[PDB]
Amino acid sequence: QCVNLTTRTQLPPAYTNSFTRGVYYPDKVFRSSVLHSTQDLFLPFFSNVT
Amino acid sequence: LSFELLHAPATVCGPKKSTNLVKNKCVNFNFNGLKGTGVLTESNKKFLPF
Ligand SMILES: *[C@@H]1O[C@H](CO)[C@@H](O)[C@H](O)[C@H]1NC(C)=O
Repeated sequence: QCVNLTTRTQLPPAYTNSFTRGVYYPDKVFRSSVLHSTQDLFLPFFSNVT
Repeated sequence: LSFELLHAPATVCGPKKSTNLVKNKCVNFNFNGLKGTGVLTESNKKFLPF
């Protein structure tokens, strides 16, 4: 059974900042002491996270 | 036995050719569909599992 519930309470969520997080390895290659420029879907630095 | 071939990744291939690996010879190589030519030598590089 799926029992109905309409007593949901709306509570305003907090807002905070993702300072230097949201980075991942974009592929499966090996590099050593190299600066590399990539274009992809990333989380912008100092963003607005819930 | 029946085979279904649709717009799918088709992970079932089956038989394939195997070969022993040679070293210190300028040779043609094919690693997982990656084609190339050159001489292969032991490597001391530390990769990652992925
Ligand atoms: C995030 O957005 C809210 C409005 O949706 C804003 O009030 C808040 O200042 C923002 N946080 C920042 C810019 O760090």
